[PDB]
Amino acid sequence: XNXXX
Amino acid sequence: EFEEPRVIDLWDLAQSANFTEKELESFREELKHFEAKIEKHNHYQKQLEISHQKLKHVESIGDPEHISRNKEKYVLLEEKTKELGYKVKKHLQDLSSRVSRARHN
Amino acid sequence: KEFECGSGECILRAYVCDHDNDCEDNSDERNCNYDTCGGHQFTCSNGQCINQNWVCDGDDDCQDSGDEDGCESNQSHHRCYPREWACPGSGRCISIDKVCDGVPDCPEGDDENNVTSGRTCGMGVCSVLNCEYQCHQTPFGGECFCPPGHIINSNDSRTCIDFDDCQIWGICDQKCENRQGRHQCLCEEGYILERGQHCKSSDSFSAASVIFSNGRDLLVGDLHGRNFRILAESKNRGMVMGVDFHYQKHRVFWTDPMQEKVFSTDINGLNTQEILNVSVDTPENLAVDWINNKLYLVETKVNRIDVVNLEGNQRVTLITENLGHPRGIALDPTVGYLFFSDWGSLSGQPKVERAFMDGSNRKDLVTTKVGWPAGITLDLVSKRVYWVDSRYDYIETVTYDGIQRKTVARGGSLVPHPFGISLFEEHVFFTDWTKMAVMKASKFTETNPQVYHQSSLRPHGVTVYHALRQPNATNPCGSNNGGCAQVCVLSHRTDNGGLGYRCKCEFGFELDDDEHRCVAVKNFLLFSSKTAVRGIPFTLSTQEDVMVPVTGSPSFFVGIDFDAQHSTVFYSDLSKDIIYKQKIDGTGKEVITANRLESVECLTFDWISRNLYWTDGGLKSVTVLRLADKSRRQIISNLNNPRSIVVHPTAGYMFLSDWFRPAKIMRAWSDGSHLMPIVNTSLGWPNGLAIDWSASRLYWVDAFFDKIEHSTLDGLDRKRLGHVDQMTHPFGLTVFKDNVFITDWRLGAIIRVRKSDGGDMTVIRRGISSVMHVKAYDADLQTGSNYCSQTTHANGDCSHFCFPVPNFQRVCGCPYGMKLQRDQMTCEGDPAREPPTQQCGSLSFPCNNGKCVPSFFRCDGVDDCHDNSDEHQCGVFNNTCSPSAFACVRGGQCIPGQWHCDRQNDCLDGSDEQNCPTHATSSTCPSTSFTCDNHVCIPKDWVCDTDNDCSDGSDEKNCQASGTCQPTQFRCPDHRCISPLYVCDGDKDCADGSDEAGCVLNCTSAQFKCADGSSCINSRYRCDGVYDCRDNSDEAGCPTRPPGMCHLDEFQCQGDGTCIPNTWECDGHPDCIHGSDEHTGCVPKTCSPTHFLCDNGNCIYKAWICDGDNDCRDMSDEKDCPTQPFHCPCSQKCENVVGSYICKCAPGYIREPDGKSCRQNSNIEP
Amino acid sequence: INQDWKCDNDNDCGDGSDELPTVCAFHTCRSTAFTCGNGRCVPYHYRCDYYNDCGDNSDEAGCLFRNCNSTTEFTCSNGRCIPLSYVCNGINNCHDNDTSDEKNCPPHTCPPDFTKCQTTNICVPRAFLCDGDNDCGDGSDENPIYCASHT
Ligand SMILES: *[C@@H]1O[C@H](CO)[C@@H](O[C@@H]2O[C@H](CO)[C@@H](O[C@@H]3O[C@H](CO[C@H]4O[C@H](CO)[C@@H](O)[C@H](O)[C@@H]4O)[C@@H](O)[C@H](O[C@H]4O[C@H](CO)[C@@H](O)[C@H](O)[C@@H]4O)[C@@H]3O)[C@H](O)[C@H]2NC(C)=O)[C@H](O)[C@H]1NC(C)=O
Ligand SMILES: *[C@@H]1O[C@H](CO)[C@@H](O[C@@H]2O[C@H](CO)[C@@H](O[C@@H]3O[C@H](CO)[C@@H](O)[C@H](O)[C@@H]3O)[C@H](O)[C@H]2NC(C)=O)[C@H](O)[C@H]1NC(C)=O
Ligand SMILES: *[C@@H]1O[C@H](CO)[C@@H](O)[C@H](O[C@@H]2O[C@H](CO)[C@@H](O)[C@H](O)[C@H]2NC(C)=O)[C@H]1NC(C)=O
Ligand SMILES: *[C@@H]1O[C@H](CO)[C@@H](O)[C@H](O[C@@H]2O[C@H](CO)[C@@H](O)[C@H](O)[C@H]2NC(C)=O)[C@H]1NC(C)=O
Ligand SMILES: *[C@@H]1O[C@H](CO)[C@@H](O)[C@H](O)[C@H]1NC(C)=O
Ligand SMILES: *[C@@H]1O[C@H](CO)[C@@H](O)[C@H](O)[C@H]1NC(C)=O
Ligand SMILES: *[C@@H]1O[C@H](CO)[C@@H](O)[C@H](O)[C@H]1NC(C)=O
Ligand SMILES: *[C@@H]1O[C@H](CO)[C@@H](O)[C@H](O)[C@H]1NC(C)=O
Ligand SMILES: *[C@H]1O[C@H](CO)[C@H](O)[C@H](O)[C@H]1NC(C)=O
Ligand SMILES: *[C@H]1O[C@H](CO)[C@H](O)[C@H](O)[C@H]1NC(C)=O
Ligand SMILES: *[C@H]1O[C@H](CO)[C@H](O)[C@H](O)[C@H]1NC(C)=O
Ligand SMILES: *[C@H]1O[C@H](CO)[C@H](O)[C@H](O)[C@H]1NC(C)=O
Ligand SMILES: *[C@H]1O[C@H](CO)[C@H](O)[C@H](O)[C@H]1NC(C)=O
Ligand SMILES: *[C@H]1O[C@H](CO)[C@H](O)[C@H](O)[C@H]1NC(C)=O
Ligand SMILES: *[C@H]1O[C@H](CO)[C@H](O)[C@H](O)[C@H]1NC(C)=O
Ligand SMILES: [Ca+2]
Ligand SMILES: [Ca+2]
Ligand SMILES: [Ca+2]
Ligand SMILES: [Ca+2]
Ligand SMILES: [Ca+2]
Ligand SMILES: [Ca+2]
Ligand SMILES: [Ca+2]
Ligand SMILES: [Ca+2]
Ligand SMILES: [Ca+2]
Ligand SMILES: [Ca+2]
Ligand SMILES: [Ca+2]
Ligand SMILES: [Ca+2]
Ligand SMILES: [Ca+2]
Ligand SMILES: [Ca+2]
Ligand SMILES: [Ca+2]
Ligand SMILES: [Ca+2]
Repeated sequence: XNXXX
Repeated sequence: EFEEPRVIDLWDLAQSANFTEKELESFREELKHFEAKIEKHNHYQKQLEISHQKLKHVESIGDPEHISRNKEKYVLLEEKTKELGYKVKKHLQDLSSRVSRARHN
Repeated sequence: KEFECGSGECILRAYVCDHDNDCEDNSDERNCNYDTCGGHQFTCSNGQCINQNWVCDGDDDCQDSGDEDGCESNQSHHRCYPREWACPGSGRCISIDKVCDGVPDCPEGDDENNVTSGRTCGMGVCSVLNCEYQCHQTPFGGECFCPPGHIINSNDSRTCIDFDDCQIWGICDQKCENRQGRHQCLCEEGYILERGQHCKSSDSFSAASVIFSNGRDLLVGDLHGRNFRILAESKNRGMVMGVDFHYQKHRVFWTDPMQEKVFSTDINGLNTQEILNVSVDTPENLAVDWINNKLYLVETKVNRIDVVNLEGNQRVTLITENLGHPRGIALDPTVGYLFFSDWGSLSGQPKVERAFMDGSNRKDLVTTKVGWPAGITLDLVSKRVYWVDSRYDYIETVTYDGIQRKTVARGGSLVPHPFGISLFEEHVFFTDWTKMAVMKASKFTETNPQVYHQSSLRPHGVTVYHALRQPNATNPCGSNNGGCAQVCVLSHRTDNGGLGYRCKCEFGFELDDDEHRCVAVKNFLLFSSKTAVRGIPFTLSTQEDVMVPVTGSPSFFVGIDFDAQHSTVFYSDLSKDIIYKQKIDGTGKEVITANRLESVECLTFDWISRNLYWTDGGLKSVTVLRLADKSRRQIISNLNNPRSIVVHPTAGYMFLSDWFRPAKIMRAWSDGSHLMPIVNTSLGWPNGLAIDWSASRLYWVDAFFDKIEHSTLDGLDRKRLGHVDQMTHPFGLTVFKDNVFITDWRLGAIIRVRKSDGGDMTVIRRGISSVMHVKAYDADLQTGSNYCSQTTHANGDCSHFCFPVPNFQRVCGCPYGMKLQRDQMTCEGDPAREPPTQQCGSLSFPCNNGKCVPSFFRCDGVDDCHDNSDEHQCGVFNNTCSPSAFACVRGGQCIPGQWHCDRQNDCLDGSDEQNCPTHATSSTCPSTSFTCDNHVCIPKDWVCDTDNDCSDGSDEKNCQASGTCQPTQFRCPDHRCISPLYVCDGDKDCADGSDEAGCVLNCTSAQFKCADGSSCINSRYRCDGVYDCRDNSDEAGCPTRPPGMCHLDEFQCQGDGTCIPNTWECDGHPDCIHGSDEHTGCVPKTCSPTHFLCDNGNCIYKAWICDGDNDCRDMSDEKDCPTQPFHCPCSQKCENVVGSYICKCAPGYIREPDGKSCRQNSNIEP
Repeated sequence: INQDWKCDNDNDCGDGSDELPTVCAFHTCRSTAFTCGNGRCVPYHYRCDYYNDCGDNSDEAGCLFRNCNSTTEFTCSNGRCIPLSYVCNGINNCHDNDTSDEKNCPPHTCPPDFTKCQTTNICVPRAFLCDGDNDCGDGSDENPIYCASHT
């Protein structure tokens, strides 16, 4: 996934 | 200021390495000592076969004294070239490895 | 001719005096003198200097073995000392006065009668062996012996030979001499011989005292342990971790890892003061340089070894490379060395290592059987270094060169977990976390260390306070600061041509060519991380941070940018939702804004107009803020996933990347108008943007297709860089000079490739926990001007905002709630369209700095606003306290409920600990578990493991060497008993590695076994693009596309052969360069009658049309109907169309722009 | 005419129709252009340029102009620095609105075909007289001392 979270 | 084929590439590989100017400056002064070991080894490398033929010529003559005397010099001369053989190799490995690691990253 | 040798030979000039026997009569080197060896070399008893790394590399280097003199301890080559004998059952030697004295002295009973093996302590051998001097009883018979100074000859065992008494370990303290005149001990200046063999401190010096940390507070006590004075109690639930002292100024320095500060106090008390309070989040250890009055300290949050003055100024970072877990530190200013221990390094091995006091020449001093080195002290007079191990449980000693390794104490029953260590005279003082006490032990060999101030916590530091412990010497930097412009740091005495010092530079400056003048640094690589924001040199020759790291306990840094004019760095902390600015040297930190932030992905700074931009992934918008006056405006809104933003001041454009499903890179004026897509095809997950200022090109990275592209500022002439080796998930990038610095998430590293085609990828920093953004600090590029920075008038005559605009123009702007007047330069308030707004909602307390937290966070003993506004003035004037807190009895203070009855006295009046009932309930520990005397349950397998799992030392009590391990435990040979889960875990827990000996791997089907059989990895890492296995076997044999084709799962672009996922074919958006994935044969899609059909093909409810939300996610439902009033209620295969025809190339062929021709894509010549 | 040329204190039409007051009494300027006090627009780079383009001299108001020394300045009222031997050389070059560059040197005079407009020392070429443009700096280019009927 590319989400920074 | 270099002549040995082995040392020449090390200096060339050194200029593309991670060496700081102070590290590079001290690196050259180590290669100078490394070449002196090589040229010392190279000088005795000739002397081994020169005395080997000298030992062979005397053995053909047949004098027990000259055979014994030349052999006594010969075996010690073999120790000289054998002992210098590893010192050159050991220094070669360290220098090659250091520039290999400095170029690894 | 030439050098005539001693027997008439033409020896070459350079052969004489080259440390080699060249002359035939051994006379070629007598008449000259040699050089001495520098600090980085080892003198090998012949004058021959060899590299420090050659010492104990396993290879003899001086035909004397002088550099391999027993650097492994407890070996087979005993050849035991006079009046000693070896019991055959083990590698142990016992003195004759013990051997067969009637009591078993080898623990196995191998020096007394063993009839089961047919051995008795006999004496009959002397009758025929006919000893030269004396005989004794052994399990073999009468053994011959000879007086001290001589040992039994090994040819015959009847004669005896002259032996050196000075070679026995512990014959005399310090040094001994006079081999011919029998052994005698010499004590140096300030030392006097007592009783013989015992150096003793002179009466002229003050009484020796031991200062140490009992776990929470600093204590002082004399050597005999008769008195114990508390020197300084810790405040605010602090902890004294590492202590040290300066004698001449009579000061004690200690570090408080919990408060995150370094303190200094006078030896008698008073004059307590902080020394460092920034970037010291975890100051593990400490060591003062008394000769130069410096304070070396170990920091473990950002692993490094710093140097400061005794009053805290002039910070310099010395050693940073390859430091993973620095724990111990010590130095000897007299000779110039610095010793520190690293119980885990980035390469993997733990090491005790030596360096100059400036980090010039690092050498791995101890590497074999090193485990977890936890503390270092050094005998300043015998030139030895003592270190302890918490894992292999020993205390060991090597020379300053690491040659002679000897052990003084070992075994889990003696030193279960040593942390600190110090020595004085003959006794080593070390603290241990398992026995929870300071311990005294002889510096030579201790059979049972005596106790010293048993404590109820983990004792963290110990050192001996005495004058002889800090010798008496002249500092080279005393002569007018050594000529150094800023900082003069010592080195080895032989370094710098004999000067013994080098000049160092503070953080904001760099050392010039003359290595004496410090000039301001101009460029360095600034990068963020989850843990800290760091600035490192662009060159990899030196890896020392150029700016002091920015760090916080709760921290997640993502956005970064710099302001070279004032040498400040902006950053955003994703855990606090606050944007800070901090100077390079760390002196001044303030907040830019902390109001209305959700997830600030990326900052960017317009250095000319001084406007700070940032994207907000939570609000799905970008905001511009001016620094001179805090005007703030949300210029762009209603985005989907804005990640990276770059602003071009001179050109006038701002560039932006959105990584939603129809991903695009957009550009707009700095105003925020003219927002139009610039790259919206063949794109997915554009995580980062950068501008090549030298050529005016826009670089960006794609984390889905795993590529780096670049293009002009108009999006035209798009080119793709070459394949990067292991880049599999790039996040951020920057362009500096010829190279591009890409950050990778999966690699967790910063890599550098050429901006032309990629090329020679070089890893800059591996091992970053979460790397995020990079940025090229550069004072050269932050120059220039436009109409927003004219010298003749203010900021372009615009009142609040001025924005650069293409073709060198400028436009003005106004804050929120304020409107631009007719003049187009001055603003006026507009409460009609943008009415005033409060700091935030109702169920929230507005903090002073702009933040606001859920109300119940008010007055609960925890600083949630990060400026202590929510914890200000609690429990008074009905400014009451939350239920989650503990209120003080008299009021005026409230503390977290976890602090109630927590054995710490937090509240001032002590009410938090008074009247606290016990918790000795009627409870059972599970029979599969062991009951600590603290009444906490631990697994029964953790007993006698030499680790304090109970936090009270109960589980390791009574675990003497006389015992077994539990049936569910494995035995380390005379080391400890371990859990079986540590057998074939991968690493050696045993002292000799008996836990990992010769067992094989059991990798499961959910894992993959590397070809070398070294280790297994998860099946997810098989065929991903990263060499997880050491031999790269995980990536060998992985599937590839056919040459010029794409996998069956994908879809191929007709225009240029790009491979895209099959789902991207016929999904409404032209994900191809020429629309190949949205051809005429595309079956369209519709939605339910109760659903609206968005432009991109989404379906949203009838009531949701123009409801005020981006349900369509492309604004179709909002942009369509605005009627809401104010109220108060062919060369290859061909395809046919209506009149024309479509030429389709077969897979592996690409269509030429003419629309008819097809070209093969494989570079294989037919 | 281009729309950039509307009411910018320059007679682009050649007759004042583009400078007509009753349209720029309502017309607003382009966000990228400076605005004078009278409301007429002006390209921004004319701001603080030593030229009175606004008419009200507002485009030159409050500019921190450079100081210079007598070797290259006589303190022309607009703030220009103009070289020595270029003051009182016979031709205006600092474009002072009173033509103060030359008039500071009273007693000079020049031969004909270089007209001494008024009593000031300047001597403009005769070809500029009655060419339709008032460019002597003084009044004597089209005021009734010539070009009235003798042409
Ligand atoms: C490193 O280098 C420094 C500088 O040379 C040394 O410091 C000196 O060390 C000696 C050894 O202790 C000190 O000598 C003692 O001085 C005491 C008084 O001096 C203090 O007070 C005076 C003012 O009255 C100050 O000027 C001075 O700085 C000190 O603060 C005496 O009281 C001592 O004698 C007492 O004990 C003896 C028995 O031991 C009795 O016979 C005497 O009657 C008396 O009761 C003693 O003379 C000297 O003062 C130190 N000077 C300084 C400036 O510190 C370090 O020792 C040195 N380190 C090493 C190991 O070499
Ligand atoms: C993805 O980007 C492309 C290119 O920016 C968008 O296509 C359209 O491209 C033209 C420029 O070639 C843009 O301007 C138009 O140019 C023509 C002349 O060729 C002119 O007659 C039109 O009046 C117009 O100015 C056009 O604005 C641009 N479309 C948009 C909406 O920007 C393409 O649309 C982009 N993808 C998406 C999803 O919009
Ligand atoms: C760090 O320690 C030094 C003393 O060496 C101290 O001067 C620094 O600033 C002080 O910090 C105090 C707490 O923040 C503050 O109350 C005090 O006003 C301030 N003193 C001055 C004048 O600078 C310390 N810095 C910090 C942030 O602790
Ligand atoms: C809560 O916080 C304020 C500070 O913002 C603190 O001053 C208040 O204490 C006092 O409460 C009084 C009401 O009982 C009020 O009259 C008084 O002005 C106020 N402060 C002073 C000057 O004593 C806290 N409580 C309240 C109720 O606001
Ligand atoms: C006897 O022992 C000595 C060492 O003490 C050794 O050097 C020598 O080679 C041995 N042999 C004899 C017979 O001397
Ligand atoms: C696990 O690996 C070991 C290696 O000794 C092997 O003997 C055994 O068959 C494997 N299977 C299991 C789960 O025991
Ligand atoms: C005056 O002229 C001199 C050169 O002769 C120059 O140094 C100086 O800067 C000038 N201006 C002032 C303000 O003195
Ligand atoms: C500037 O010169 C103009 C003529 O172009 C003149 O009308 C005006 O009076 C001058 N300014 C002043 C302050 O005299
Ligand atoms: C030995 O040579 C080194 C070379 O760097 C230093 O000059 C050193 O000081 C010399 N030895 C001594 C004791 O001065
Ligand atoms: C109120 O909110 C607006 C946006 O709706 C602006 O962010 C403004 O700055 C806010 N005002 C305050 C006091 O923070
Ligand atoms: C005080 O007020 C706060 C805020 O409303 C909480 O309600 C808290 O529980 C109150 N406590 C007391 C003792 O009144
Ligand atoms: C403390 O309180 C607990 C509560 O369960 C028990 O009553 C326990 O016995 C008490 N301790 C003592 C020493 O009485
Ligand atoms: C990858 O797979 C293809 C078949 O799809 C070919 O076997 C190709 O040779 C493989 N890759 C390489 C580099 O050999
Ligand atoms: C598309 O699907 C929707 C689903 O509700 C309707 O069935 C609609 O009639 C379909 N459109 C066409 C052209 O078949
Ligand atoms: C003013 O005129 C400019 C230039 O023609 C624009 O038309 C603008 O929309 C007008 N109105 C305002 C309020 O600036
Ligand atoms: Ca020699
Ligand atoms: Ca060696
Ligand atoms: Ca015995
Ligand atoms: Ca242990
Ligand atoms: Ca990817
Ligand atoms: Ca709180
Ligand atoms: Ca408490
Ligand atoms: Ca345990
Ligand atoms: Ca293990
Ligand atoms: Ca892999
Ligand atoms: Ca598509
Ligand atoms: Ca909606
Ligand atoms: Ca006009
Ligand atoms: Ca002007
Ligand atoms: Ca002139
Ligand atoms: Ca004229």
